[PDB]
Amino acid sequence: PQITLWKRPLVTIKIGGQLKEALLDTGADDTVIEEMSLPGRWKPKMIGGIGGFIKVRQYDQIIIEIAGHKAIGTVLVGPTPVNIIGRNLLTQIGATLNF
Amino acid sequence: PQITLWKRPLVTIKIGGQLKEALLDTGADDTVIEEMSLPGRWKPKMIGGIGGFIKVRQYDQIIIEIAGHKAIGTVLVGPTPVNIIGRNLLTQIGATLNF
Ligand SMILES: CC(C)CN(C[C@@H](O)[C@H](Cc1ccccc1)NC(=O)O[C@H]1CO[C@H]2OCC[C@H]21)S(=O)(=O)c1ccc2c(c1)C(=O)O[B-]2(O)O
Ligand SMILES: [Cl-]
Ligand SMILES: [Cl-]
Ligand SMILES: [Cl-]
Ligand code: NA
Repeated sequence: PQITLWKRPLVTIKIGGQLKEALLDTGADDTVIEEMSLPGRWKPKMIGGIGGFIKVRQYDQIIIEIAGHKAIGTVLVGPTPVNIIGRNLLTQIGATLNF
Repeated sequence: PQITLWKRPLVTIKIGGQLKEALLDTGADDTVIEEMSLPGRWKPKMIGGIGGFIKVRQYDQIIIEIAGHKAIGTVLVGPTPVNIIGRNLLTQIGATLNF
C-alpha cells in the first residue's frame, strides 16, 4: 500500500501466532516489541532511545508477519511504549519513503 | 525522491537559519530538534519513548526546509540524541511509506 502520515502508521503484525498492533517506524533501527514469550536463546542488547539507554532481549531469526508480509529477523523484547517495526524488518517488506 | 531504508533516512534541514541533519521518522508524531534558539513564545512539554521522558520547549508556527521542501508547524526543542522530523511535518512535504 501507500501509507500517508496524517495518522500513526499502525498495522497488525502476527508473531508467535498472536496478533498485535505495531507502528511502522522509519526512525527505529531495530524492531522492539512489548514483553512476550519467544522461542530459543536470546542475547543482550543496549538500545538508546529518546530518554536514554535500556536493556532488551535480542531474539534472532523470528518469523513475523507485518501487514500481511512475511519477514524473518531480529526482534528485541523490552519496555518499549509501543510495538515498533524498525528498519531491519521494513527493508524485508520492501518499504520505502517517498516524497 | 524514493528513500530506501537500508540506512537511517537522514536529510539536511534548515531551521532558524541553521543547517542540521535530521531523521525522517514515521514513528514520531511530532518534530524534535536538539538544543537551539528559536523565535517566539514557547511552552514546556514532556515527551517519552525508549529510555523514558525528556523535557522540551514547544514552539509553534516554525518554518523548516526539509530536503529542499518548505513546511511550517510545531517544533519541540530539547536534549534529543537525534534530530527527528515527525509526521506533523512529513505530511506537509507529502511523504508516504510504500511497500
Ligand atoms: C518510540 C517511538 C514510538 C517514538 N519515538 C520515535 C522513534 O522513531 C525513535 C526516534 C529516535 C531515534 C534515535 C534516537 C532516539 C530516538 N526511535 C527509537 O527509539 O528507535 C529505537 C529502536 O531502534 C533504535 O534505533 C534508533 C533508536 C532505537 S520517540 O523519539 O521516542 C518520540 C518522538 C516524538 C514524540 C514522542 C516520542 C512523544 O512522546 O511526543 B512526541 O513529541 O510526539
Ligand atoms: Cl542482560
Ligand atoms: Cl534482522
Ligand atoms: Cl504542527
Ligand atoms: Na511561534
